[PDB]
Amino acid sequence: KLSRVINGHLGWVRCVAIDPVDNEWFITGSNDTTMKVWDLATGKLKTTLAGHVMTVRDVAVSDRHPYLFSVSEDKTVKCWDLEKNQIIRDYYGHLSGVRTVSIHPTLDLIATAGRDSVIKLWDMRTRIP
Amino acid sequence: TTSHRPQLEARSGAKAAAYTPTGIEHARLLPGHTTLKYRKFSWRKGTAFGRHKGYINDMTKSEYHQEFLHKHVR
Amino acid sequence: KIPAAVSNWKNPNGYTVALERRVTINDGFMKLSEALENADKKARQEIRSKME
Amino acid sequence: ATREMVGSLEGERSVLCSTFDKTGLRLITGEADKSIKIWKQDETATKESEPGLAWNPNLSAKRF
Amino acid sequence: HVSAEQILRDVYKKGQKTNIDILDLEELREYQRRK
Amino acid sequence: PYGKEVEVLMETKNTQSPQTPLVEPVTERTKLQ
Amino acid sequence: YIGNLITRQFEGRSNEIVKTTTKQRLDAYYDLELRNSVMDDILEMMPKARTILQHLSEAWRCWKANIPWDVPGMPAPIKKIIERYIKSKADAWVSAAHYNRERIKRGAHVEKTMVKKNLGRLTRLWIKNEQERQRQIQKNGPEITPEEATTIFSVMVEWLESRSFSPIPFPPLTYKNDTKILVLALEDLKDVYASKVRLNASEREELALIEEAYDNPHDTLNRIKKYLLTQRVFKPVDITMMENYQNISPVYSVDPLEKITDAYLDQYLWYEADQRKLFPNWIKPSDSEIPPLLVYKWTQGINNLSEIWDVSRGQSAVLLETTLGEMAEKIDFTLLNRLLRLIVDPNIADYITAKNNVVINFKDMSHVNKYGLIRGLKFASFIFQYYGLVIDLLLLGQERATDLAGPANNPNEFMQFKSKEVEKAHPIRLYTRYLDRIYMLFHFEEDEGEELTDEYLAENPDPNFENSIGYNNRKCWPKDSRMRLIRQDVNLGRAVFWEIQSRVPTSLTSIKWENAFVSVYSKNNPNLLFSMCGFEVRILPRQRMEEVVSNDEGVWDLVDERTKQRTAKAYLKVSEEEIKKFDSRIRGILMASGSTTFTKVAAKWNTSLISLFTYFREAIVATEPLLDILVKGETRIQNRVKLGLNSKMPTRFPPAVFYTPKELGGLGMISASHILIPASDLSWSKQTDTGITHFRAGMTHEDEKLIPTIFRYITTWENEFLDSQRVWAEYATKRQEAIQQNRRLAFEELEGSWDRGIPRISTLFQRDRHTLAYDRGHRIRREFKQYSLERNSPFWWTNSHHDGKLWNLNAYRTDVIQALGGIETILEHTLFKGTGFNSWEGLFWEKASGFEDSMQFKKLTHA
Amino acid sequence: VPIYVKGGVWTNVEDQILKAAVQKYGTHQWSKVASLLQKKTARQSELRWNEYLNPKLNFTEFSKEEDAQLLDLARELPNQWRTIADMMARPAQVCVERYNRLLELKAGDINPNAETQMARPDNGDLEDEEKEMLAEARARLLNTQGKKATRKIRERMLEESKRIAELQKRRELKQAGINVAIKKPKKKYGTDIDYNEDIVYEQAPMPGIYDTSTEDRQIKKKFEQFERKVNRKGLEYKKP
RNA sequence: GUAUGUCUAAAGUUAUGCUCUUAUUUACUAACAAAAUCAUUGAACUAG
RNA sequence: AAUCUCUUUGCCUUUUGGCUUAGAUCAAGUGUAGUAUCUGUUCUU
Repeated sequence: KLSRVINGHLGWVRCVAIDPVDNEWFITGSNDTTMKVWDLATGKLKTTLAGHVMTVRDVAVSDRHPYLFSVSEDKTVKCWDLEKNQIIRDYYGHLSGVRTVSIHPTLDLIATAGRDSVIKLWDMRTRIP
Repeated sequence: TTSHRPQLEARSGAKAAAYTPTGIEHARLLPGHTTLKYRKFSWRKGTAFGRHKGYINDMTKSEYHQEFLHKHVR
Repeated sequence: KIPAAVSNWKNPNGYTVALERRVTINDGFMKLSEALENADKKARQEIRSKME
Repeated sequence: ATREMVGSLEGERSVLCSTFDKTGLRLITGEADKSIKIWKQDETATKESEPGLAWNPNLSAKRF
Repeated sequence: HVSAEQILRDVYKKGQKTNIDILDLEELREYQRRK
Repeated sequence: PYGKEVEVLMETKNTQSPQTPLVEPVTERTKLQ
Repeated sequence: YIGNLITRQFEGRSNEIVKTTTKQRLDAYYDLELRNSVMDDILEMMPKARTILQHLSEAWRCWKANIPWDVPGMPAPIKKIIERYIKSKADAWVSAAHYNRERIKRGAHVEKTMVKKNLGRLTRLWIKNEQERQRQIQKNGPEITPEEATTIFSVMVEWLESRSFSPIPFPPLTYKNDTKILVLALEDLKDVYASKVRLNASEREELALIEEAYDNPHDTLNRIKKYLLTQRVFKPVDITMMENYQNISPVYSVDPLEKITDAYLDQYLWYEADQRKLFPNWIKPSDSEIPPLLVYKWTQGINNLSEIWDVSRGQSAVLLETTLGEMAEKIDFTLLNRLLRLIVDPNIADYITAKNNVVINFKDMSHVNKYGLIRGLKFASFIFQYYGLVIDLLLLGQERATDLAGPANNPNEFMQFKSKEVEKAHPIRLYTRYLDRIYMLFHFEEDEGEELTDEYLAENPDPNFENSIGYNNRKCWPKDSRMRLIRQDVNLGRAVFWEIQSRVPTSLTSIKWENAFVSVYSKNNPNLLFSMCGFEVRILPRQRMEEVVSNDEGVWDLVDERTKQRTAKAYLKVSEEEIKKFDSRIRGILMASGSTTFTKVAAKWNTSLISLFTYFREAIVATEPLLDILVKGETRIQNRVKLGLNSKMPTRFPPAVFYTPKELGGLGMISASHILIPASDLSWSKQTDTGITHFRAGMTHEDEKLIPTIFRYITTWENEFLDSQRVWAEYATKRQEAIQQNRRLAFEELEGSWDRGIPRISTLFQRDRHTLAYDRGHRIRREFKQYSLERNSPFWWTNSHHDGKLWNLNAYRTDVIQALGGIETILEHTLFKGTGFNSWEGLFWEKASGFEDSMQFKKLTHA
Repeated sequence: VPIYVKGGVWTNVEDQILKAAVQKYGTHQWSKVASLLQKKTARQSELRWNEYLNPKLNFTEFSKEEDAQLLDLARELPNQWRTIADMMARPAQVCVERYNRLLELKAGDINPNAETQMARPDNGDLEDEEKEMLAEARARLLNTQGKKATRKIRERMLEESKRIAELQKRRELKQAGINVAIKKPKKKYGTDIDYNEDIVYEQAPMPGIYDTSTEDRQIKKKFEQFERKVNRKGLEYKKP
């Protein structure tokens, strides 16, 4: 059954990810090109991460690193340091919009794919596909 | 004119996968953030009138948009 | 069956299509108008009743 | 069926993304009406009081 | 009388307006290459 | 709209400062410098 | 860098270059992703996609045009898909329009093409909103209720009967003043064309119709009267928006033939209304004074009210200033027709209302205007002031309006009364309305104010005394100079607004607190403040001053006409809105002049600077933010020339390059920014008047020379008004003696006074005075030009035919030549010696011919 | 000779050109439509369409209910003829005309209502001005391709004529016993492919369970035979 | 006037009614052209 | 039981391939030339 409705995004809510460690907050990406972090218990807006020029298509939070990975129609893939709420790494290489991202469960690697019909596996540290 | 076209399909990365690459060094690919972080673990009676006698999901009709238009168009 | 699109702004092939393919009642208004007719008559008659 | 926020088009009544919370007891959904909806299981329910849709595999569809 | 339908029929008629042979293998190769 | 059992929120303001960390950095050694 | 270059030499260039999403690709990439998503949803819902997406393109064009998109036979789920994606694109498009407008307003970086795009988007959004408003009115009916409309009608009836007003008749077929009213109308229509050498087909059509009207006046008059009598259906009106950076404003382009009729009607109505005294003395703008003189008169009028400044018995004065919001757009045509038939012939009223019910077009957008006055009509000023008179009568009431206007047989001049007892008989001491802004001065005894505030507080209690929150106050004055938010005075101000606001039905106009300033003068408040015609004014009585100190220009002395003694000071400042308007005009010059010649850029700067200084004069002296904006503006204007020469090098551009007059090859710029700008501790400056303890440099140059400042060449308004009172009293005396001697005053019997007075004495002998005697409503007509013409004179406030030449800057050129070191020193900077030209005297620049002048008419490409 | 004020009466020929133009350019390019008319402006062409020529307009005789509604709307909305017209779904001028007839210009005058008047018939002798107007209209209505496509057409024709001239010279030389090869197109880049030199990007059929050797030999023999031959001989219930 | 494109052609030998004459109308194109009122002055100058 | 041609139904089989500020603005011109074009007259037919 429905329990809560939260409004705040200025466009469609395209992706969502829960904090996999403490379960205290969840992040959503939107057509408004921003990401918003919400308190799970109360639903209150914690913070807004603005770092894409187009729709944020997917978000992934690492269970091993204090990192958030986000991908957008603007072809970019970005790593945000959750201790600073700032972008620290950018992964360049997709020819067109990136639709999905998945963090490897045991390796410091991320998988991303989109309209260019290929999956790119990136070493987190060097940002090399 | 046919030069102005919609996209029938997007260029696949499989094409570039077969190409032989060059050794250009890009500024954005230089070393940086080289170490990964890990998690732990009477004057008032003489007038004809007087006391003596929301959010909606549609930007173009929200009161915010209307007041924006009233403010910027005169 | 999606109908074929015919734009009223764009015609890339320069085609010619049939003109057909290219191409509020509230009682408050009547009530207001008749109230103003009554006010007009009221004044028109009252002035005469005052001058005579 | 979800309910779209006031002023939305019928097409905006669309679920775009979802994730369960870490405990699996809350479902988070993002929708085309720009809202985030939180769903939870009814704690007053029981196998007998809320049976849900009946187990009645449709033989007409040959997906068995 | 002039009519729009008449005008457009005249436009249609106004706009609605060589068989080379291959004699040997060399001309066939040229033709096939071009095609 | 959704019934009296549903909490409807309109969040336009960030409740915490941008610099407030989302994942607190561990500091297992206390320093006095 | 070199390693990469050499790598390209041996290995060649990479074939796998991925272009990023930069600002120049954002729209294209957004379109690619939108189309791909729409296609995916459609193909997955269906059991040639490039043909299907053509409906998406059409739905977007329909949305932009506000045309309803509906394809007969379109599958319902596909329609819903297209509609939701169209709404998502719309939301992004609107969000970007809001974002870019906010950037433009605050002066943030924004490309010129983006500015033009933003203007286009805001125009379409405004028209969409307007179309929605019109449709809502048609659905829900008129907002004005029948009983309130009846009340309003009876109010105008009672007023007009009391004045014994004679309704304006239809312009007789043999009207005594036809030819003069026609010449005046055609002069006003011709004015637009008075110096544009390049015309398009539409401009040529209008100018040919005007020329025909001059050649055939009788046939023109016949046609005009026939249309007034019978034309009830009219051509559509084009609408466009002018960029003002802080905002945009509508411009209405009416059909030229209809425009000729409207201009004649406007001149006729204003003339006849003036002859019949339709508009009382309080309605402004008025032909009798320019806006600065209106502000001066109003200030002196307040100062001359009996016992206005006394506070011994706990008395207080309240100056309420507010805007009649959306007054013009809320005008109902049925009520308008009925009210117009009260003052004009029914054929004229019917023509006027039919003329408002026209189609409004903008590109592919089109709608019928069913409610609200079209401000671009030539006679819209008349309608506006008449509906304003209705609102004035609602605010004042029959009794007080009669006291203010005086008997119809013997009307009071502005702010005067037939007796002191009439002046004191009612709390509303003074009233004036400048178009949509009303100014009311109330005087209350201790018990009257206490009784009023007691009733206000009874209806709207304030238990924690938070009424000081959101109480609008003049931020431009220091904390000790603006209104003091004392509980009693704050409550009285709110009670006065609460009393006045109840007098006007919301269906007629939106009187909002956020659009109101209420200044209280009391024992706890020594300063009375108001803003009028762009001037910020602060009146401080002498009896309230700690010490009386001499002041510079910019502080008017208010004289008590009874004692002929100075009893109060009025401090002046330029309002923040006008400062922003000046900065916006400079921005408009820089944005337009991308390919303009250096001389035309300097000329535009001069026009704007002269407009600013000749209008505000001494109010500029104490407005530090305006001095800062003047310095930046003048520097940016010089930078446009420097950047045009690809160099900002200071030594390359000594002052002689910019300020040398045009006749010596300089740009002839006029300076205002080479002055020293006042500086003082900002912390203290926000709390109290710190005086001028320090100076900070303005514009500077290496050369040791002081450039003259324009302000020193313009006589301040106070001095013009005092000298005007003098020369015109002397003229009045000479006039009476001239008739006693049965002489005529000779032209040189008034020598020395000719260039003095407001209006100038020279206007008495204006060449066309025999026609201009009929030119009525000329000030409001000139101000309303903003709604009907895209390019307007910045001198909207003065008419040289009626006022005369109000400034003379010829001495500035002489003194700038002296400041630059004379002709000798100036020419040492030029190539003059290399020309071998004999004398600097023969230096006649051929300012009227050249190759580019021969070429401008030819068939040429944009390049 | 210039024309500074356009207008006058709408002739039939102008209405027909306007309709053909609308069928091509739609209803948002009134300047392109008016460009086909010599005496009418863009705004006049738009008015003629919106007020008279648009097929959706209701010019039918007024029903009694419409007469009552017209008198009522004329009393409720005094002089607001375009609002009334919008409510009646009829042209504003038609409503004013009917209202006047329900309540009961000159030589050298400007007609303000010309766009709503009936078209002046084309008398059988078209004036030269209108004949040239029709010729220009037919020419502009015919075009459909831009400069690049048109140049490609002429370029393909020229390429064909060059091809035939090349073969003519080669045939004359061949008849004289001078065998010469045909000019191959010049490479535009290092990797520019010659599609005859090999089976470019050949994708041979996937092997199957059935043997094809005996039919491959037959196809090979037939291909050889064909090529040698070319070398030797050449080639009523509707109800409301 | 550009951008820019195309061309350059022996030898340096690879074995066997419907038209016509012609006088006009109309449109488009032309970096072609120093054009007589309004002690000699548009004058070598304009391009995506 | 097998041809040929009709008519209907099905198939649409040369059967509109993006974006922005409707992307923007313009449509008054002398001589001579070039190309197309118009009326008439004889001539062709």
